[PDB]
Amino acid sequence: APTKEEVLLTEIRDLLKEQNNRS
Amino acid sequence: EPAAAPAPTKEEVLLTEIRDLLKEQNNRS
Amino acid sequence: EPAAAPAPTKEEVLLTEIRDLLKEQNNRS
Amino acid sequence: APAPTKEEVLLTEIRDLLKEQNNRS
Amino acid sequence: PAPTKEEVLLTEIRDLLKEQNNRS
Repeated sequence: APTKEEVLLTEIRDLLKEQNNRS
Repeated sequence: EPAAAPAPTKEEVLLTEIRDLLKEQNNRS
Repeated sequence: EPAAAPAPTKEEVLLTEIRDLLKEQNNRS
Repeated sequence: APAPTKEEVLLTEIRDLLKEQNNRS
Repeated sequence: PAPTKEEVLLTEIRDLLKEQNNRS
């Protein structure tokens, strides 16, 4: 399984992608 | 033999807070 | 006072700074 | 260089995204 | 005592966020 840390970093990456897309 | 569900890493707790802040920021708009 | 934890890792310090910056920006925006 | 860790790859992408934001703001 | 790649990246991320806050 991926680590909790990898999953959280993936979420963070995705949230920043979404910020950049909506700006 | 050690704990099966030990406390998460300090890294994990901080990344959680960072995640929460970015998500809340997004949720404002 | 609460006990002072063992010395934080460089990772922890940087992540805490990042958290602080995001909190600051959320608060003033 | 040796293969990057999964965390390094993600942090690099996060860096890249923030740099893009900086350039675009 | 060389920095780790993780440290190098987190330092840049921190600096970019400081810049964002300053320019906002």
